[PDB]
Amino acid sequence: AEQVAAERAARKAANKEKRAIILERNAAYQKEYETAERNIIQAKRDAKAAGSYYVEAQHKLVFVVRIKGINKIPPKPRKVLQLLRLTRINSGTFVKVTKATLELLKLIEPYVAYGYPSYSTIRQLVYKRGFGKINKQRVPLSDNAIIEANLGKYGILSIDDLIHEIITVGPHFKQANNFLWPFKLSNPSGGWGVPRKFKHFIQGGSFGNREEFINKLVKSMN
Amino acid sequence: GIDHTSKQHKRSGHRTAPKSDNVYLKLLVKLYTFLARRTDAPFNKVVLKALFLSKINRPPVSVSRIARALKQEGAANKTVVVVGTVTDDARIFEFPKTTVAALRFTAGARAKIVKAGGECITLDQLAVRAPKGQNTLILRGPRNSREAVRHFGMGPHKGKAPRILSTGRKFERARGRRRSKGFKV
Amino acid sequence: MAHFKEYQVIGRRLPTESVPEPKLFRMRIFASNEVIAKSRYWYFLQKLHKVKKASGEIVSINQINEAHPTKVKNFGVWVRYDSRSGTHNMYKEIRDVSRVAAVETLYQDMAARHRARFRSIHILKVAEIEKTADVKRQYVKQFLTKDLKFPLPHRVQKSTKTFSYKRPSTFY
Amino acid sequence: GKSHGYRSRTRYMFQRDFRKHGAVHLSTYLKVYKVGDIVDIKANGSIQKGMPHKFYQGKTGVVYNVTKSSVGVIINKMVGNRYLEKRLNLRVEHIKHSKCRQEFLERVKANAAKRAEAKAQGVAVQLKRQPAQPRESRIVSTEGNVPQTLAPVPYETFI
Amino acid sequence: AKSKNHTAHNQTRKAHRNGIKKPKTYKYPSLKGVDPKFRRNHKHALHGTAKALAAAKK
Amino acid sequence: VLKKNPLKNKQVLLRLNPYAKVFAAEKLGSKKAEKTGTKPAAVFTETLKHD
RNA sequence: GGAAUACUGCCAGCUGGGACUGAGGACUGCGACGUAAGUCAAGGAUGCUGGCAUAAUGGUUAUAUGCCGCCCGUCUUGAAA
RNA sequence: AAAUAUGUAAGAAGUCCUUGUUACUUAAUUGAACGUGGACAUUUGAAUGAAGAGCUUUUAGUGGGCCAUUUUUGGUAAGC
RNA sequence: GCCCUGAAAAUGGAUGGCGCUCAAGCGUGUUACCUAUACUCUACCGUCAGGGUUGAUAUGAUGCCCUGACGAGUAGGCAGG
Repeated sequence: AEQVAAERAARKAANKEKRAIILERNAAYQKEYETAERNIIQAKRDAKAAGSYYVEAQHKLVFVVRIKGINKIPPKPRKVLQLLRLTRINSGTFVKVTKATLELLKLIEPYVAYGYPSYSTIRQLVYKRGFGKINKQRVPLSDNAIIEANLGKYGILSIDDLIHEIITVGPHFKQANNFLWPFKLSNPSGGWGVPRKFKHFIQGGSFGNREEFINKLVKSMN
Repeated sequence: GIDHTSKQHKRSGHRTAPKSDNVYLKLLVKLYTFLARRTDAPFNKVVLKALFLSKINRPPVSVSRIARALKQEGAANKTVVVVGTVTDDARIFEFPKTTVAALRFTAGARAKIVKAGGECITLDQLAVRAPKGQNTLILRGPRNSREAVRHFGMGPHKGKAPRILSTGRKFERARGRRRSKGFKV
Repeated sequence: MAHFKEYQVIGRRLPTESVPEPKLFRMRIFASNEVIAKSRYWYFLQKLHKVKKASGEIVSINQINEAHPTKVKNFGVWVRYDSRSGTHNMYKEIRDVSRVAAVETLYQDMAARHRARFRSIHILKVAEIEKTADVKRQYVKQFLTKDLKFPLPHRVQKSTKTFSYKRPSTFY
Repeated sequence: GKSHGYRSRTRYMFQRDFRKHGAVHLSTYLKVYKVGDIVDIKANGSIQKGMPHKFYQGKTGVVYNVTKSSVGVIINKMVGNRYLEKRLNLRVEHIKHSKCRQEFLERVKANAAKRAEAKAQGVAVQLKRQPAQPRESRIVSTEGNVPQTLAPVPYETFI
Repeated sequence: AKSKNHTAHNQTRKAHRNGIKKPKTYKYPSLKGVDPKFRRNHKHALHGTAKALAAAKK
Repeated sequence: VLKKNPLKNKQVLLRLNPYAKVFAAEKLGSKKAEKTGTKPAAVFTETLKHD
């Protein structure tokens, strides 16, 4: 064959329609998030207007980042971190919220600082600190064709597809979280903000659950 | 630092190249690494893997053992390949024509096979005929039948052939072997 | 512990198959952020009822923005501090601006003389004294005289550099 | 010296019971034991014959031998740094069926029960045991239930 | 010349360096200790079905 | 050969997420919302202000 | 009755200044802008200037300065002792 | 009668229907062990992780320890 | 609560020293600021691991190249020089 006119044009033709699928699916997604908050903010308004109170569903996933170093770790907590893929100091992974999973967090609090993240925080983490996994071999995410080569047979033919499952907790979420290398973050830019880092967030420290306050801490690292 | 869930800088533990400093043997690796890397068949990989073994892991195959593989159902015309040396067995009379491929054919193997109509074949000759190993049968000689393996890991109530120079009476049948003399093992 | 913000918290427990919607309790709490706010409510319900953090649920969290954050209100507050050799109660009255300001200036003042940390102090109730001359402690009534006035002696100015040229005075 | 006897340090361990003394009832004998059944060990001090060592108590094993008036069990003892297959032969009064296992039995048919229904209607298997999922969004009511203010109680000794 | 009597420190740390092996049961476990009267059955039971399976298929 | 992160260096942000082009055209980070007239019920306000 | 403001959060909002590095060494990957040729900030630098042109840069050596740094080997729970 | 800790199970060496052999057992092809023919497949039936899992031989050195949080023994106490 | 009495030892000698008292002391918050061989990004050295590379003129396929992660350490083991 000549390989100058036929295959390359078709290869671009196949590539160009793939972007359209990604764009069309994103248009489906972008409509979904806006309806999400617009229906939970309005429902919060209507509860008070009806003389009631609205309790939203608890956050379905948390971002857990290690605070302590590696020395002087008891054996039971240490095994928890290894199974959580949290190896280094200032390393983070998204953890599905579940009573089975939640018990490890309350057993690993003195060495982690976790909380409920927001879509903005996930948006930068996937884009900036995006690392794949292909026969180990941690490589940057970058292109939108590496993901479909590793996750396409679990759907998810785009990075925007992946970032939707990592926040909305899709059906096949465990390996989608497991496909991403643990997020290796730097020290906070504005500082930890507390004199001593190893007090609980209630006691004026850093470790333990902090709900929505984790967004501010992660943005400095990322 | 980095917490280690495994041992860092660990070796694969397998032989990537033969320790034998044989100029001809390395040529066998030369041909097969080309096939194993490029031919999408496991026959090339297993032959290459089995070719880096030592002599202990490369036991001599009796010529009668091949005969068993030929009245194996459905393997009448299947060619046989084996890495190592093929010996002769003085307890077989019937031998099918067939075709045998190996590294070193002993004098008995070199005579019994050819007189039955077969031909001794080297690993290079099968490559030009069966690059991927079509209609090819592999077999390995007995490994746990070596003299030294019967002494491995002996202990009380295991009966694993304690190492002794002279056998017979007065040699390792006293107290610790029979109930009348002390105890039994 | 920080720039304090009051909060209200509502808790409905877990509705069992027998007694749904049990009581929808409420409490007024004094904290700095919502994260600590959701933790003090449980710490205060456990001391009065037979429910705990596991057997409970936060219904709503709200902030009471002051209706008159500009008028100088009067406050009388009761405190129960776990001191070194037991616990005690007092009636201390202060007026900064409002509740969130009064609570803030309470804790430094409370920890200044009694060395009671934030975790060893109980806030009983915060209320505005409606009618004047209903206060007992003299150091607060002292600033309610008609058209009060006093000077500020011994003024000290903030130097910019390390050297001065005129031996500055302390007038005002 | 030091005492390391066969049944040493067993003073609250082999007590029969409180208000349950006397001869054992007849239900423990009338149960059928078959080879390959998960059981539990609870030593009975009433009859010392065929009674396990103090180490084995509450341990769970598999039935492999069933003789006339005793049952053989295997215990995966952890000694040193490894597991060894310890075989124990115990009488029928120091043993009882482990109903942790039996719960799995009807679970097998329970999944199989709606397995037929799953293929009858279509797909929708979802037979993997989901853990305790977080609660979803719910609304509370105030009509007839008004919030009640609460304050910490002032200190008082009442003694 | 008093010495250290006994100490169990570092024994679990030493033991766990190799993973603590699972006792690795097999299919058709060893029949040691089985009732001899049933074992006499077990030899003859398979012997009878040995020819039964062989005679059936031809 | 080099890791060029998204957000900055817009070009690498265009090979990813083709929706990012139309996102900037119609803002979508400063979109105006619709206002309503549902003032909270009077049975809630006194609970908020109650001692 | 009416806003604004404060607090928090978001923008695939626009930018100004400073600091370190520029590794790799045909073309061959996903892109963006233009129907169009082509171009680009897209798989990691080029363009233009100048002064010296040889002890000027730089190495070694001696001294000075700011800071740090206790003689080795040895048994030993533990040493410079 | 706690808290910590601890044993076992979460299944393809699995379940269901017909059926054989046995010198055991049973009044009784009635019971017990395993196979013969057919059905259940990738949510095949808890969570997370897995620089792969398992296995063998050989041997250096090691067999004076000490300290700290937590519990506790002897002694008033001790850098006992 | 602070402070004070209670409170007496031996080469002159201590919150590290100077010193400091609406203090540089005491208790409590607010920020901003300085850094380790800690974390982040990059180049290089080595090890390990996973892979591509017989096409000939023209040099090594016990070679060439690509990617990723690691690097402490007495007794001790092995390997390359």
